[PDB]
Amino acid sequence: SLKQRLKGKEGRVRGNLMGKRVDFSARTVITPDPNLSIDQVGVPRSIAANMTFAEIVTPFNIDRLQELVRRGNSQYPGAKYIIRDNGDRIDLRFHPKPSDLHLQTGYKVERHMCDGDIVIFNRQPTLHKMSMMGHRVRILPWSTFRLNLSVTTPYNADFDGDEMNLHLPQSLETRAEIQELAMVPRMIVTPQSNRPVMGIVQDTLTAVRKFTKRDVFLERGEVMNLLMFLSTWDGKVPQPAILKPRPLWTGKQIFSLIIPGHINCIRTHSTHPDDEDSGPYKHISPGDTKVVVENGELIMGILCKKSLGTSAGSLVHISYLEMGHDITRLFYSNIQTVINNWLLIEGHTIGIGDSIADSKTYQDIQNTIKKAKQDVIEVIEKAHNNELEPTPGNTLRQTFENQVNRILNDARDKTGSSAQKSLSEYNNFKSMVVSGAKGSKINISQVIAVVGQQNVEGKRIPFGFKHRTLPHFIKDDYGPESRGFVENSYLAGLTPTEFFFHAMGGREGLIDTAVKTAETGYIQRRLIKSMESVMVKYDATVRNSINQVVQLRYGEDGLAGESVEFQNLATLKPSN
Amino acid sequence: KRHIDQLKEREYNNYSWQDLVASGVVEYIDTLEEETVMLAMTPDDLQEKEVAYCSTYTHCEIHPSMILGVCASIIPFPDHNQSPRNTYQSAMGKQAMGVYITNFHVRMDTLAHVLYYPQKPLVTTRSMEYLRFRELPAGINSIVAIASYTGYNQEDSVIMNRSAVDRGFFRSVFYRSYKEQESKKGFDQEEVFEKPTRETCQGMRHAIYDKLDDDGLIAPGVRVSGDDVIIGKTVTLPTKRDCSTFLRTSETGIVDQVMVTLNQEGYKFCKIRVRSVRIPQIGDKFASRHGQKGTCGIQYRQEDMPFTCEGITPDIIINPHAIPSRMTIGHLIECLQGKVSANKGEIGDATPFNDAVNVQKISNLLSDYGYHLRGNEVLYNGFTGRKITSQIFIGPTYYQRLKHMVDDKIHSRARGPIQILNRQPMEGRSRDGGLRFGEMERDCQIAHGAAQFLRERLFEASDPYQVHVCNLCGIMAIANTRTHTYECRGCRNKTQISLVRMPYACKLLFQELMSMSIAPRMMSV
Amino acid sequence: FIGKIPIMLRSTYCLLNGLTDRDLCELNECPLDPGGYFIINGSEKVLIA
Amino acid sequence: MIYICGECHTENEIKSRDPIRCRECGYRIMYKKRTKRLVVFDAR
Amino acid sequence: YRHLALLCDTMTCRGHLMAITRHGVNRQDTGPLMKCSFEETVDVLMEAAAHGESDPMKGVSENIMLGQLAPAGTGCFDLLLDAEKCKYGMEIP
Amino acid sequence: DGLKYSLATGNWGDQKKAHQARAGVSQVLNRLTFASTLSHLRRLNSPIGRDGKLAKPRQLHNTLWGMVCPAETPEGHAVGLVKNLALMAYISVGSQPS
Amino acid sequence: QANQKRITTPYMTKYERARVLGTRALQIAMCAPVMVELEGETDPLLIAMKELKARKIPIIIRRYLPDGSYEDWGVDELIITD
Amino acid sequence: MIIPVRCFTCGKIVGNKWEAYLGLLQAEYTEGDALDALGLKRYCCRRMLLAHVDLIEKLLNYAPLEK
Amino acid sequence: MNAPPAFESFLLFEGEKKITINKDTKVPNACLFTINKEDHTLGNIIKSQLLKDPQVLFAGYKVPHPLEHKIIIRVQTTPDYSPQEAFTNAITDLISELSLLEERFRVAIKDKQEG
Amino acid sequence: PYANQPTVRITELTDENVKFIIENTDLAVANSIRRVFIAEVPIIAIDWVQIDANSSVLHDEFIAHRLGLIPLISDDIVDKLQYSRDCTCEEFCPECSVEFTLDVRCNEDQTRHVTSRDLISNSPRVIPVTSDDILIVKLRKGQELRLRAYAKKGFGKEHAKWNPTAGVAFEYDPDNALRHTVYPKPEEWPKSEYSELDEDESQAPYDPNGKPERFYYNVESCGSLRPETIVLSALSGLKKKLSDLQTQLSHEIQSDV
Amino acid sequence: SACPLRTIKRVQFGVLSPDELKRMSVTEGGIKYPETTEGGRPKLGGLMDPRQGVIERTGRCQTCAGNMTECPGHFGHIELAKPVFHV
RNA sequence: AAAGACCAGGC
DNA sequence: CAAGTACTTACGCCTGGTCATT
Ligand SMILES: [Mg+2]
Ligand SMILES: [Zn+2]
Ligand SMILES: [Zn+2]
Ligand SMILES: [Zn+2]
Ligand SMILES: [Zn+2]
Ligand SMILES: [Zn+2]
Repeated sequence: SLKQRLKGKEGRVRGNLMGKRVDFSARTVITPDPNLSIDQVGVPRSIAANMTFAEIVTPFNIDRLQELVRRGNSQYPGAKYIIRDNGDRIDLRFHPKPSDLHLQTGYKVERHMCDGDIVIFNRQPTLHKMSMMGHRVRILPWSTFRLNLSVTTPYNADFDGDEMNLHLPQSLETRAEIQELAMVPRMIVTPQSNRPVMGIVQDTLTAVRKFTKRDVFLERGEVMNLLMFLSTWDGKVPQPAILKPRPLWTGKQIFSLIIPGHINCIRTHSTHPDDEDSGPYKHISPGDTKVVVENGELIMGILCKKSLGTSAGSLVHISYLEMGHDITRLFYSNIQTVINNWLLIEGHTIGIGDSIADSKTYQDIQNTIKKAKQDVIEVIEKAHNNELEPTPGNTLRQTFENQVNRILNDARDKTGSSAQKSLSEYNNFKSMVVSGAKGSKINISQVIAVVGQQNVEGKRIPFGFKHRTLPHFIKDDYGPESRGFVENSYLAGLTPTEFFFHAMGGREGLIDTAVKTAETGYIQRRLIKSMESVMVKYDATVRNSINQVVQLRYGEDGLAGESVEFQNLATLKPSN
Repeated sequence: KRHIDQLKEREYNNYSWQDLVASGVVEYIDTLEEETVMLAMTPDDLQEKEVAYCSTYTHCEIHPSMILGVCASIIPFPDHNQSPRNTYQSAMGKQAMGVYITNFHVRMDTLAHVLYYPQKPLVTTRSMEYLRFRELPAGINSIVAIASYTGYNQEDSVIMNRSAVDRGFFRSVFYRSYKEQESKKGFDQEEVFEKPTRETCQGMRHAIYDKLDDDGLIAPGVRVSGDDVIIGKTVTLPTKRDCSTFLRTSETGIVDQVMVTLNQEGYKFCKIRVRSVRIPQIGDKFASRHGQKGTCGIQYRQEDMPFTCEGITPDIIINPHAIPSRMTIGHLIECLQGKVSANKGEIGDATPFNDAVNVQKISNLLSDYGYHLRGNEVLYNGFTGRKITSQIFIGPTYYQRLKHMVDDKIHSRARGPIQILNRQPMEGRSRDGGLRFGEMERDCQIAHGAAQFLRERLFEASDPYQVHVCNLCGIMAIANTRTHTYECRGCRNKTQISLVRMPYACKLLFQELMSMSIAPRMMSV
Repeated sequence: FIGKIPIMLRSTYCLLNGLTDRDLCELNECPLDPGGYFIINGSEKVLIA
Repeated sequence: MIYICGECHTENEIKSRDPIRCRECGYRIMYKKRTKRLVVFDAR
Repeated sequence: YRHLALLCDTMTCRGHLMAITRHGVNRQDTGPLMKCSFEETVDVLMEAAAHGESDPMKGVSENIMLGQLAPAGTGCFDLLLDAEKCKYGMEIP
Repeated sequence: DGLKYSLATGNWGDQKKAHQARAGVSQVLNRLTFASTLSHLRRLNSPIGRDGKLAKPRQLHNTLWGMVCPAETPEGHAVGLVKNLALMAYISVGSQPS
Repeated sequence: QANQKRITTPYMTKYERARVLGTRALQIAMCAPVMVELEGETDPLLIAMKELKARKIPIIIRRYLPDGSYEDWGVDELIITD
Repeated sequence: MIIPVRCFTCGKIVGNKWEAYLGLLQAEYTEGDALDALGLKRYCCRRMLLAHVDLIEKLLNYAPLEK
Repeated sequence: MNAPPAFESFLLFEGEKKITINKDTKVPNACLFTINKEDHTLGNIIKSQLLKDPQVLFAGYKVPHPLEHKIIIRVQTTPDYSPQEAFTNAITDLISELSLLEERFRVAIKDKQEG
Repeated sequence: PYANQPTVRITELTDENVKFIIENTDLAVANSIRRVFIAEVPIIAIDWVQIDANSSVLHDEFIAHRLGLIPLISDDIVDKLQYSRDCTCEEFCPECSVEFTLDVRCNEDQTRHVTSRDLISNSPRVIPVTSDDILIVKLRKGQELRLRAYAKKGFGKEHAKWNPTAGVAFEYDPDNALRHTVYPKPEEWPKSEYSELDEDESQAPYDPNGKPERFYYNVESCGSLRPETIVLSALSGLKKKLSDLQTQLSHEIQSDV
Repeated sequence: SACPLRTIKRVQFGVLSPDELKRMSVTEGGIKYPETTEGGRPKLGGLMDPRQGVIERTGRCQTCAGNMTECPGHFGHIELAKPVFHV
């Protein structure tokens, strides 16, 4: 009927007006390219040779456009249409058309997209304004899109069959709008949390952790190779931190060149012991923590997520605030290029050797698990003889479940601590956990020590069968194996009951992921549609569509959230 | 023991499963009788006397690996993986590529991928013997290196050896079938398979018709490119209107088999199969048997690939960062078992709950062959020649190619077709359609404060339109532009008319409202 | 005659029942092909439980 | 125009608009007998 | 804090707790065309038709629907040519 | 034609009542891989609507042990509702209880 | 409002800069005279940015205060953020 | 389907070593000994012969299109 | 479908040049050699040979993009010794070394076979 | 400021393997020689296939690719065969290609194995490594396979069919003395074939004044170029590339200066 | 195109008065026939009224010069025998 | 060929 | 003025095949 056409999604108002299908847009699978700058998008020659941008044939570029016309549509750096002033369009694809190639001022030539053209790159679950960023086209062979890895985080991307959308602005005005508003370097720091969105992620972060130790000394040739990749290098080779015996540079010394300008920063590495700041060696750091960057030189410290990542006060954040968007873009690209080309020498891996511990630690983990099992058996026996008083606020059964969960979680925590403390300083799992590139302590604990309690609906594996979790158990077996504790670690392999319990836990997670999406998306739409038209007027008062004063000053102070940062009052706390 | 003895002689003894069941040995238990059944997972550990847990077992399980279904039994060492990775593999195995049926030559089916050189896994599960996975493999064993070589494998991507793909690695054929049916619909309206001449059919397309034979069908072997005509066909209009079948855009295949028959109604019926050899490029998708999925980031040549002291350059390099968070360990143990099996010469066992295949046992067996017990190998950089200071974990892992190829996903749009109703770009890649600028995109752009780009996307890029609106009443006015006689019936106005540029979608919205008696007046004063 | 019931492939009523591998290959059917699908208007249809 | 029968494989010369019928085989499926024009396969 | 502040204000500004839902986003004194994009469409348009409600086209969804430059950033100001500054300086063409 | 239509279109019932009829039964056997053919021939479909937000009907019940694969289930909004048989599972064909 | 009593931000906002650059670039592409000397640049956006830095754009931004009054600010008066 | 000539990882011809592999396995030897007797020292080459499936025998059972 | 032809890494098409020399203005007597249709095989050996020269203060090479086929070699020498001279001398030295190695290997094969 | 003086000794020289050690040379030059082994050594490989009849179960592109990977003995005529890109004639000529013909129809009940012995060439020197036989296809009764091919000269950069070598085993510093790879636990790594250390000790002591030299090789042919020819032609090609680069650089310097 | 290009500053909704509907309608007497076409050609007063819009993808309508792109589609009207509620 | 429904799938 | 009822809404994008009706 007439009403069903004008309805919600797939209707008219939302399916054809507030959102509509657009021209000059392409899509293909994205694929990593660490060589491309942060503000570049790798575009195949087919997408470029199809998408066209109209350029007014000014007398400055009548020659270049005439050559593009002469190329035709076959040659890639060519053109498809000539739009003469009266609106008539002459098509270059069909026949050479030798009398229609004439160009004068005021005509338009629909040239194929070339390197440097500003495009808007989109990942369809567009949640924040850092999800549609302006890139610069670079044409690369093969038929995939290619974007830098630090741009993976803002898009929430991952190159596993992922696809992105490439919108090409067509007028000069919209090109300038995207260039001055939504380029990647300008959107390093989001106003959502006054933190950077893009950080050194994945391989380059792990190699930065390995490259910024006191261990790493670089010879002359490796220094030359690394310094070739700095786009911001002034051409001066720094004097090595080690001279006569054999000129050897240091990883931090080369990283000092990457750091833009005169940036000051103080951070703490992940493995920074708590007592160093209070004890001596506060400024000496035996473990080489406490990153201190002074005058743009990395004086000391191991760089990890806590300094080169998307946290407040990170070195990338300080770079954006102090230096600017252009220099910070150069910083990102240089870090990636130089650190990847050093990682070619150093290398990184993961394997079975990193998921196996010493026999002593296996013994300690097994003993802790058995002690926890004996404790839970004792608690079951105590509850069966009615020697357990009901904790205030909980019934007896909930008190027993809390006791069992406490014992098993304490066991998992202690076993994981033992496994973590048993990792070799060369361990790849530990390298990635300390680097923060990909991993967590619980992941090491599960792959080495114990997988842990498996929970469904927040409680232990529920009694699906009649008073028994599986047919293989006796009724009313509340012991750790029966109700969901997976004693075996991932490497040790899980017994069938533990396998089914892990299937139940993982399935719970999957169901949550697949069922929360509708509610979250609907909530986002309601939020946007509630305040879509609310803006800061030129009198610095925040007003809605009916000029109703919402906030007298935006955010009660009148300052945008990209520039603010955390500071300490230094007068609120101290005594009189 | 007698039952197993007669089953080992299953041939020439006429002892089957039904004899085993009829002898009172095995019993079917349904779900609600399983409640009143106490089950022993394995005999050798539960029946025997120990510190007793249950002394009243009523049934025992044949092997606990039968809980897993058909697609999840191909997972090697699935008990070591995180369960969501097993689910991802279960989904991915159906999308793997291989010989789907041994008589694909006769069946003319749409979207038929046939892999070139399938290999049966070197780390196999016993269940795979009954799924016939050995007889129709979907995948191939690749010398997988877990290394971070040049950053083109970061996130989930992989680095595929160009030389391997050069020698036939993962190469596949994509058979696509096109079906056309002659029919008699009207009295004088007749469809017929015949080659259209240049001037006999009123409807024509810029395609090339020279490949069609006298019958209107291309003979096999003809190298048909995109837009080329496959089955010549035209309808006698009440002189003729062509209705021949073109190819999909950017295919560039070769005809395999062209078939003529009669359909149910007795008309002439044609089915044409075109094969396109799809060499693995750097947009294609590859997945392990453990949920480790990724696009081929880049295709380095053999010299560029790192090499062992022996000369084994990895065919696929996967990211070390993929593993630790998702805790896929069947991949690592499967690489170890693949190395030990390829060296030893047998096909290793990856049955889930075996308790006689430990990591340490595989490691010792690997150390017995001159390799590192953990599977590591000292690797040399192919560019500079230097040893890589960190030893790379190299092992033969079963990787399977997926149906998701980039040449079946890449689309570009620049002023193509429009829908009949909305006058906006069509929906889809096949209809030369355009990407959608949904509501979330416009919310993002508003957040940017980008009014002009938003207007271009939602006005100029899509349907642009011009209407004439009366000034006295906002109802659109009759506008004869060539005669320049702009008249608004309803107030007899002929002079006070203004031109409004609005999207055609908004014009349709206003007219649809007018057909519901609502008058959306567009007043410009 | 009152109708035509579709016959599941490799059912007791299919013409492929009880045939050896050589016979099926003479009929251009794959011996490994499980069966269990109907053929309706040329397409293969599987009835989900 | 010669078509190869799908069962007996004996090539039959079937004219246009004639019913698709294999002589001496009684089979209604026929095939097409690849063209004599020759295309080049780069062995890459 | 400013994002939470703006949400909490856009609720508790009109004097009553305004839920971020069809009852409160479509209850305010906005235009029919802004309400018509959020969960009611034909109902809002019918009400506006009945009571002769007028949309002044001040919001963003309104101008997006008509394909006009919405008063967002790069839309909240109008540029004008400056005649005096065209003479001053060098001008080649 | 009733049997043919119901098997072909997938809407289980009379043609005139397509909207009220069950859909998604009698799918097309996907023949990309042999494992896909087998998984399609051995598949179970919970008739509950895929748009339900209740987690319980999608969770892996304990009673699926040995009857339904604990792992194989399509991601997305059809998770836990389209299931696949375990290797040993057999579905009773029927017997008159005389 | 009049030329006097301009109560607004002396700084040029990012949206104002974006739109002034776009409009000036289109004017330059449409054979408009270029106020600053050009060192052989043929990109209208690049010429526009050169003019903006030199503060020689013939554009007055009309900022509409919410009460309906407008303030006209020449591009040369505003201080560029970059 | 057919034996892959030119082992992927390195390049050694393993396309003439399949019939000999089958004969050797059929006669006496274990798989490892048969692979050694064919001079496939590197395990990448061994993965070709060892893990191959000779589907061309299944394909050849079907009657040809033309006789 | 957007595959570069396989002969796009060594074959020079019509118009582009094998070698180009550009002076780097930041630092004195330091030039930049862009070699087209060449890869690490030549760049690494050139860099290593250059680093043998005592009068070379900086010598490095890089491939700007693996999908592209181009080498950039930066050569900075001591004054009174040009980077062009360093490049040509290093190439001649590599030529001489390869000639010596080929003669020695021919001696080795003649000695090994029936010797 | 001059070149080093490499000394080569050959340990093993068989019909399919040369195992040689090159001393007093840098690491980059050894690696470059190794890469020219794989990449830049010319060879004759089938790169044009025209199929008149193919009734095999393997389709035309399949058999074309199988033909391409068939090694063809290009021991002698490769140096005297000009590239098709650089030849005067269009298509193919006897100085730019070698013509092969295959024509096998299976009439017997037992399967007919179409193998490399059925590739009939015209140049007696280029024979598909048949002084077993590489299997092309298998045919049943009535199936037919006839094709005409031209083999060109190329190297491994263009395609791996021209790659002359199976595994080129390159190794230096077998007893880890330059610490170029820090073994995490030294004791558990197998000693190299060229290890010169005692069993009890794990790695050689660190040599801070050292640099890589004495690079060990194992050049394994694919039956096309004998290993000595592979290595000699590799040094020849590398020297030719550097000579051409020097010619271009001298031309550029003269043009600019 | 002689009319000025004027942007919309206000949308005033309202209910189409019957007199407004009859005057704006390009069909005289109302649509009185159910047949879309009668002889293979659009029938005046049918649902496919040639005056109501531009059809056949090349032609031009009666009301203006259609071209199928210029013509916005002109409204018709049906005179109900007895009035009826608007749902 | 067209839009309608369904199905399967990708992120 | 309570107790009763009915109505409207429930992520974004993208890919393919199938079928009935026109
Ligand atoms: Mg993803
Ligand atoms: Zn009017
Ligand atoms: Zn016949
Ligand atoms: Zn090999
Ligand atoms: Zn020639
Ligand atoms: Zn009209």
